[PDB]
Amino acid sequence: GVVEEWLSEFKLPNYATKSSLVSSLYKVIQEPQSELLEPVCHQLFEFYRSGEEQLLQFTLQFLPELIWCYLAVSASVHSSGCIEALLLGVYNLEIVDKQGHTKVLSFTIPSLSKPSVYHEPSSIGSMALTQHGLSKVVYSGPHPQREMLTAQNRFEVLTFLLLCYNAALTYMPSVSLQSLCQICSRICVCGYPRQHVRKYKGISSRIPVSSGFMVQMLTGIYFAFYNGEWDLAQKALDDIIYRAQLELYPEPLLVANAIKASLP
Amino acid sequence: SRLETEIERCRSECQWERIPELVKQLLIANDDMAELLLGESKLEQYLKEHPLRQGASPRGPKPQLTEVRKHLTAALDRGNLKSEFLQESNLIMAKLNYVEGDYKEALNIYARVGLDDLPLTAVPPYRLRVIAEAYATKGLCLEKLPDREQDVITCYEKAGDIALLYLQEIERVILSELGFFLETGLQRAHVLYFKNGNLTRGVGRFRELLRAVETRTTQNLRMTIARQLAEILLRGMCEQSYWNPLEDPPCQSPLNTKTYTLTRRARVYSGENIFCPQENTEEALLLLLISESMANRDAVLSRIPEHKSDRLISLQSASVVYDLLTIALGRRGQYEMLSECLERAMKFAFEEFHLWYQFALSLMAAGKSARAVKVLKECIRLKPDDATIPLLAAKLCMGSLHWLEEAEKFAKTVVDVTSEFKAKGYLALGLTYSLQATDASLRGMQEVLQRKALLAFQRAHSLSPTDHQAAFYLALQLAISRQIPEALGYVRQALQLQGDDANSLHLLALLLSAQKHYHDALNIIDMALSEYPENFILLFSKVKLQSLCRGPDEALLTCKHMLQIWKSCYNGPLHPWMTLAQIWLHAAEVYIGIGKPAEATACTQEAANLFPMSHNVLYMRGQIAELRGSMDEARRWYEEALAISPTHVKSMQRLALILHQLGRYSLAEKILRDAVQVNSTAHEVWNGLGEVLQAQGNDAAATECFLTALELEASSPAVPFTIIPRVL
Repeated sequence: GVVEEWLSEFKLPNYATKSSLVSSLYKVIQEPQSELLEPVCHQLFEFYRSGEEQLLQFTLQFLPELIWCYLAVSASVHSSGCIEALLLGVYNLEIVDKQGHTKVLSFTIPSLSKPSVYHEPSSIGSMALTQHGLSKVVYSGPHPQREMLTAQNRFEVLTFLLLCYNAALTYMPSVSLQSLCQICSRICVCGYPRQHVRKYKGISSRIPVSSGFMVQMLTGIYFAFYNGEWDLAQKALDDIIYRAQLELYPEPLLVANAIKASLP
Repeated sequence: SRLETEIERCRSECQWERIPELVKQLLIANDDMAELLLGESKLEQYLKEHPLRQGASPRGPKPQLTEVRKHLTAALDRGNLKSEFLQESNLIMAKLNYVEGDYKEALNIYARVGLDDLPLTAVPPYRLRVIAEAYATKGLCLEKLPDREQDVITCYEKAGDIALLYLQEIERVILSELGFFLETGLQRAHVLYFKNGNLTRGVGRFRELLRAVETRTTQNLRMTIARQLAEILLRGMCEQSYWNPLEDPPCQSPLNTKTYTLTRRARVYSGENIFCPQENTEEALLLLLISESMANRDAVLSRIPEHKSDRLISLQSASVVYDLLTIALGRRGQYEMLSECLERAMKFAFEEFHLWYQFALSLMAAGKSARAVKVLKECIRLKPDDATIPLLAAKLCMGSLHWLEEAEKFAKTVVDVTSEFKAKGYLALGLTYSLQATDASLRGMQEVLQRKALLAFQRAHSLSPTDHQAAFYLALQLAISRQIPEALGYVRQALQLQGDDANSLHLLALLLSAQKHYHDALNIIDMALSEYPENFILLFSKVKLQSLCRGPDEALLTCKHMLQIWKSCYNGPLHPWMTLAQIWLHAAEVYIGIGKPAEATACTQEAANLFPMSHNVLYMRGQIAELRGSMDEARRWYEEALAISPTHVKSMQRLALILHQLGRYSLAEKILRDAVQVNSTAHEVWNGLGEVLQAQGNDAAATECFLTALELEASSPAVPFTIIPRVL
């Protein structure tokens, strides 16, 4: 293994740069049936440990692999059960480790009754004069931590680790949308008669992903349409429409259908 | 002098119907103004007749352009004008060169005249119009031949800023109609920028064209640019790749350096009362709220007497808008506001299905259930080809609304219409029949509906081999049917599908508490709580199973543990009040299980504080009145509960048992018969009635009632099987 030599040689921002580890990942760590992916992932935790955005934003790009293999094998053949706490540690370092406080995401709604950077409400008639203006709403917060990943908040944690990708869209590479949207394309219809048409191989189990996970994965597909990945994102979002129709989640079929009526 | 102020008043307003009258007046002095005014009146008159088209051929020879050639070569020939009017005559000359198809000499003119040394402050409007169209025409002359990108920056960015200056200018004058070159200079810049991959200056030019104050003729342009910018805000950009419109773009970005800075720009919004969106979603929300207002301004509302092709674009554009709103308020989970937005969108759809349906899902995701059922009725009226619509209506009718009759009708309309949906059709029809079975009065009707739901659940179980809800709710309806090992088989099929479920493991443990496998079921609750700790109902199952094979101490430990979990998860909504009351009453059941009336009196008093007229609380109060040896008080509270819910069973059991004690055998007979009519599947009803029959002597039906109670006791769980919810 070339990456084995890499781990043998490594173990201060100049150490960031690297395309040799991705190709040697293609020729060494294409197979997930090796249990030495665990500590190097912790080494990927080291690249996540510091505040350097570079090591994060192009060494974070292989975790959906271990989500599908490690988590599809684990959360259903042997399995260790450790990197759920590594991803959970990433969750803790996302909700807490900015300065030492928990993260409370909250925007404020605009208004047509308010002067703003783009318009004026004063010279216009009595339509938009009068509604809760200049008021704030909360959309993600507050959110406590978790010690070890269990099945109550496995998809809450997965949900906000996906919300980490809801803030770092443009910095992604195309391969991230490739594997991320193929694996996220197969997680949704995995235990249904739709994967029979998709013929996506793997375990034939229905994964109980939740509604928020589907919304904040629809934002990701919606970023995947507009980087050349057209047909994969199209069939993926169609699968989300099907899963939302059988599962009767309103808002993912709401959003995804709004995508279906928003493509040329 | 003053004649130049009146004619200047006509030229600043761009009035092209009086100019031949003005040169008909203008007098004695020999000038060259008439050739420029009439020639520009004939070029602008030709634009008022035949405007220029995009992707046009090199024109010529045209007699009207030969006239303009006479005017321009005459004004340039004599030279009885100012130098800047000869400059603009060279600009219309080079414009003639662009229309006719001249390439090199046009660029020779635009390199010679010079517009950037011509000032921008205190400039008359027609000068800004001719010179601005010379910016656009100049860039076109730069582009029709093979850093030229910097020239696009120059002529097109200056064309944009000074064009906005002309539009705010003319609105400034008229308060004191769109052209081709305005569209060329405004659109061509950013369009080429996204052709180049110049994302940063694309967003920059968008925010430049948007931070300008609204011109009444740019409202189309502002709406379209708010649409496109909203698109790129939602499909290419994140919050880390975001910068405020008051701020600077980065230099090394995945999505160039400014060269110049003009002497004058348009009116840019700023001040202290402005709002600056600090992330891309807020700015998209502003762009699309503006686009929603302008979408109603541009709406025809399908008047359609004879007006269709000028309507469908007004509909499709708004569709793009509200789809973007759906993504915007969707990824942020703000669905009540989404329902208000689409509710503002509903002025369009007369038969247009997509708007009704997205509106319906919008009402559904935001907890609005009744209106959602109405809208789904209208969506059935529009498109009967979809089962998802009456399926969702059936979901909301059997949910919090509890419209079982309606749920039956919608389910029938599903059955009238692959197997993965019709399986849900018989599933919703079956859950509907089961919920109707619970809420019926007679025994026979209840058994009819039970057999109906049992049949429908068999149908949905056949139609789908990979459905944990067909197998599971089939096992649950069979569990209400008291046939235990079969329901256990289907539960083994459910956990065979998914072994990490709350209700499936819960039904496994309850059935194992029905076959009296105590530590087995308690271990199932141990695993099910080891993976689902904060689940309340599994904790109640732990309470009851610990009451079976553990005793009262560990049960009280679990009860206070659930006090820790309720105080943990909550401080609010209604049902946590009831869950707490469940904790107090289960603990009180433990203290009764020991035989300690005061502690249970405290527990049921703390529950009584929550819901004073709850029949379960009155029932526990009656049990305590049984513990303190007051049969009259217990009778009183047991009649307290039977006016709250006359269909409650246990109060009739212990009440009529008191009546069996107090000798009034008639009332015990009656009330036990009515308790048979409400629910004949509760064994202690048959114990009490059987002992009234033993108090009457009719030992045949007496031993039949005791055998009834024995068999029902053989089919009895720890917690009643209706505790696992019947929800799609």
